[PDB]
Amino acid sequence: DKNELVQKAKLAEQAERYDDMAACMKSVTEQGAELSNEERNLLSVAYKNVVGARRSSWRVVSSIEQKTEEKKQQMAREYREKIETELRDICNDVLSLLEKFLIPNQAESKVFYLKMKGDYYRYLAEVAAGDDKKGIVDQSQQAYQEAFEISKKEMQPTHPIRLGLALNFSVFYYEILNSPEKACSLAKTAFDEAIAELDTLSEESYKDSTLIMQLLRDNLTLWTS
Amino acid sequence: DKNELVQKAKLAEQAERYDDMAACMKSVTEQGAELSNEERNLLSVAYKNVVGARRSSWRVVSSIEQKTEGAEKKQQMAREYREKIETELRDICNDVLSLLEKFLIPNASQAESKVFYLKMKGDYYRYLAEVAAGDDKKGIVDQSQQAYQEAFEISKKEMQPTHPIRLGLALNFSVFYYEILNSPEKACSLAKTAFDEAIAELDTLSEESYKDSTLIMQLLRDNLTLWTS
Amino acid sequence: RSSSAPNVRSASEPSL
Repeated sequence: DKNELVQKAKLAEQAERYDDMAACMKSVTEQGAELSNEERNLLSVAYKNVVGARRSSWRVVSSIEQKTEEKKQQMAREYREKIETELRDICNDVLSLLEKFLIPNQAESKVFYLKMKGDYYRYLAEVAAGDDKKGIVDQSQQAYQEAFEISKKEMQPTHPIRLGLALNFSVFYYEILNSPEKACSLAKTAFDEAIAELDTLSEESYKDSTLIMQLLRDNLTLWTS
Repeated sequence: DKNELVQKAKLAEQAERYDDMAACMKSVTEQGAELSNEERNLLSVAYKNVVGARRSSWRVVSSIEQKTEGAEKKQQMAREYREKIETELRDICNDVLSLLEKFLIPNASQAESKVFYLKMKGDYYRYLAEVAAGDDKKGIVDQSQQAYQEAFEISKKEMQPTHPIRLGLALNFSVFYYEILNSPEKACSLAKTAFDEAIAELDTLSEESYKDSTLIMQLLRDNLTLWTS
Repeated sequence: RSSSAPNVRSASEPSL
């Protein structure tokens, strides 16, 4: 039953080991049910952490390779490729689950899954090479576009999902597209729109929204710098 | 060649992907050649990190289980998950143990190396003892104690407490007496004797050895207060 | 580097 699977995932989360959390949430979702915001949040936490550890590793290894002046560099490249294949496999594992069960099925839900798709394509873009780097980003912008449309039409600017879209889409614009002006425009738009509801935020989302806006302000400083 | 695996281990370390670092040094162990102190340290760090993660996980799940003993079926499922963690922790410990027993301990020629590997064997058996119960616990604890005592008797003859590996041995040996032998007075007596034996020559240590020694002695002093408290 | 989204007792012998 889905309830027991959700409980086992929760247990893995508490144990602070996420691979089994993700592997349990994967089979929770294969039931084709609409994941409620709790299990949805658990699924996001699970795959985000599972990929994040590999992401850090990749960045570190890429830095070491660049620090090379040989079998040393060859080996570094090979480890990097191993990490990337692992990260690619997990991202594909998530994207196919969303495409086969979550994205085929509320506006908020729609936007969350589409944003997730975009972000996973973006994590691929961080590791991608060749002309397909464009195809990966293309599919990411496609999802982010559907997310931005659904959110602009059915999400108040107070919604954390609507802000996360702009924040990540802007990160995409600066890190993948090297367009700081494109990033700062959408970011400032979202930031001022949230400020237009600065006192309208919910008791919990005040902290959520302000944290997102703080990160927005910081990366805005970075891209303007 | 293991020379390449050394770089591979450092790479796996910087990435915080200790599993690969361990897999690298494991094959460096199977080379049969004597590990240099640098490689020895790498292997120590590698398995210490890999076991530690499961140790933390096990303590967390175990605590959750004991906190919810009144929850029926979900408690049962939590127990199944806990055992599924324990088998992993045990396998990691047995892996390192068999590696030490069949390659490093048989080959160790240096008194220093002998002490380091015997200590490590004791430490990993202790981590198993923490997990085990009954006769399983008894057998694991006995061999752990045997290894620590063997290392202690060797180091007492071959190294001053002015060397950090001897202090490391005393700290861990005292933790075993307290946490596994359920002998807190024995633990405190052992820890204090090592600490004051170190104090007697504490200003004679070299620039690095004094830093290392102080880093261990401060733990000795703090464990002494924690246990006496 | 950029920034991205948020989520939703014994004294043992220390290492070197």
